[PDB]
Amino acid sequence: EVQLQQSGPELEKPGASVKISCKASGYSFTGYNMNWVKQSNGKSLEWIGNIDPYYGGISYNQKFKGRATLTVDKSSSTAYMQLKSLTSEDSAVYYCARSRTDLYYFDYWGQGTTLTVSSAKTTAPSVYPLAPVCGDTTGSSVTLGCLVKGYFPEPVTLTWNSGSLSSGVHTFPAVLQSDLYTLSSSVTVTSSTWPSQSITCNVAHPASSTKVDKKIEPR
Amino acid sequence: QQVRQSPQSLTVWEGETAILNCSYEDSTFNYFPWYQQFPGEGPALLISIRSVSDKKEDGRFTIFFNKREKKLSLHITDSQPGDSATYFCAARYQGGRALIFGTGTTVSVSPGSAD
Amino acid sequence: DIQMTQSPASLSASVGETVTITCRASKNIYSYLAWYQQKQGKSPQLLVYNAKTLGEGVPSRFSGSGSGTQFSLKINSLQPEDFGSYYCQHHYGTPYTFGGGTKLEIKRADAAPTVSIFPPSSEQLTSGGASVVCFLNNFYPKDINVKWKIDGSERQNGVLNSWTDQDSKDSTYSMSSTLTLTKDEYERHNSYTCEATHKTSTSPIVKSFNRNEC
Amino acid sequence: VTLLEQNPRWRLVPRGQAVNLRCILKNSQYPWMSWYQQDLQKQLQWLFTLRSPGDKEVKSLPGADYLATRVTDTELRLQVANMSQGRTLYCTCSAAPDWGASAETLYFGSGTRLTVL
Repeated sequence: EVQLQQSGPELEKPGASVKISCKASGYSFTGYNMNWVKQSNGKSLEWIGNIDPYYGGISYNQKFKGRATLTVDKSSSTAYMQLKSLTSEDSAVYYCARSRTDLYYFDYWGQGTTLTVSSAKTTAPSVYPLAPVCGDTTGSSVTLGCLVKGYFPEPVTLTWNSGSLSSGVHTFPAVLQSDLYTLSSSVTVTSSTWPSQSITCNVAHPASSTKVDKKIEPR
Repeated sequence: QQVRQSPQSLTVWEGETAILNCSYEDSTFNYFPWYQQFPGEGPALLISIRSVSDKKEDGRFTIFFNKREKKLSLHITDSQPGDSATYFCAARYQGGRALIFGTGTTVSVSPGSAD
Repeated sequence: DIQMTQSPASLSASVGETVTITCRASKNIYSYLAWYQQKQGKSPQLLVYNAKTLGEGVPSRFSGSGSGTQFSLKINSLQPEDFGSYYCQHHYGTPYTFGGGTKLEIKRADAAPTVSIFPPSSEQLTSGGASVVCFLNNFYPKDINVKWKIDGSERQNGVLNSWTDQDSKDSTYSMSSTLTLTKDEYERHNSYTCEATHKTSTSPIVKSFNRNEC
Repeated sequence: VTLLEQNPRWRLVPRGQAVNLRCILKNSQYPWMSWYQQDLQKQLQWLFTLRSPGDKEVKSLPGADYLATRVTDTELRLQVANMSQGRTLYCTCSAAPDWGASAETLYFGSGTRLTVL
């Protein structure tokens, strides 16, 4: 299949200049264009410009012209986007997206890449096991939880059983509290799968290289 | 190369037939026009074929088309010295505003060359 | 620069039902109009291009129509997985601009929330703070009120609330409530109660605990 | 002269200077006008299609930087700049795109050779 695998999340300081990538696979790189769209605040999409791997001609959204910079790497089949002098408004999700040459309708999209443009010091989070009150009663199912308090910036990844526990879950969007973040999750299995089977919420944090596995323990 | 053509230079005695080949990778390009270009002048359409058709004729000029196989060819049934020029293969995405052009073949007619 | 404008800005409808959403270019674009679906947390996916042409693989619930300056999108057989934000983008001349989207919710049968309270982890207590968490998952409608009664008195300060987006596997809603105070105030009270007010009951859903009792 | 009026012909750009083109549409029934480039190894390249008046577009390729504008209904200019790779540039014109069958003819003006040589 056609797949766009883009660079990870970025934290940089105002005036700094990040460079995001986008590995294309499963189709002939050159024969298509690489378009980049930005989605600020989970809101409005915005096209930054594009490139033709082949002829190497680039078009720029009239406003990102001054600071976006598109390039292609045919050998790797990799598209890039450096946004010089980042201001605090650059902070958005960047998506590389493919499109033909005169039909600027977007075909396949990258997964996104969070780009926070800030001052604030990276803050790793504090993860805490959440265990059912106190009983080990019936109810035929039990809900366990995981709270990830205080971090910076926003891109955080919580899994449960390293994604082996795909369903029954509910991770919840984070909320900004005094320049830091508080995100949490919920997992509901059967009164027979817990406490016996071990469940482990696991949080990652790019910005501070953080790997936290917190095992949920009864009381 | 979204649209590709071969050969890139064919030299042929006058009277002879010429076969110019071409193929595209993007399945739903729908119009396939070929073009002729005489030294010092703007490219001039020669013959064309919608995608829903296997053959196309104009006296000496003829396209044979392979939708399924994404293949197309140009046969210049009788060659005369007047046919020497560059023939670009071409294709258009349905709803499109442009022509995506092959690299063109340089056909030469009646050689011992230098025409 | 073209101005794409969408309508309504949101809308809900049962599964099986049909719905039409519209888009407005501020200039005559021709049939150079695309339509995408986005599920929050995910990237935009293509449905239509050339105002009416169906994207490779896209289901036939999706019909595209319109030309010039006014276009529309119709989904027959509303499936549960069609929730999300819908967007229109012109593809006529640069810069390609997107419409502001349309939010589609899927009405479903009501469901009372599954309320469950969790106390401060010792790990957090150790540190010097205490957050009481409450999850009220899988409910329908999306409307829900949760009160926090710290020993019986309600408290408006210390609550952070968060809601997922419509689930796909069931079409229901979920949400978190978080009461954070110190372990000083924490250990200085016993009853911790979480109370959801939802349409499916005349009596709130209460879930509680004893700081002091386990 | 016929369907399109293309001026100039063999201009020659200095290096840090911006040559500028302009093409005039004689027939009113092909209001869809584009700009193409034909490079030294004669590859033909679509640049842009500016349909309506006051429709400007921009683009940037290795060997040339283009700025285009479709001034009025028959007026269409182009300013090439940054050229360190001589090229012949073509005005073109066609009827409105079909959106179906899509078999309208693309007519090329006589082009503007912009050398080096």
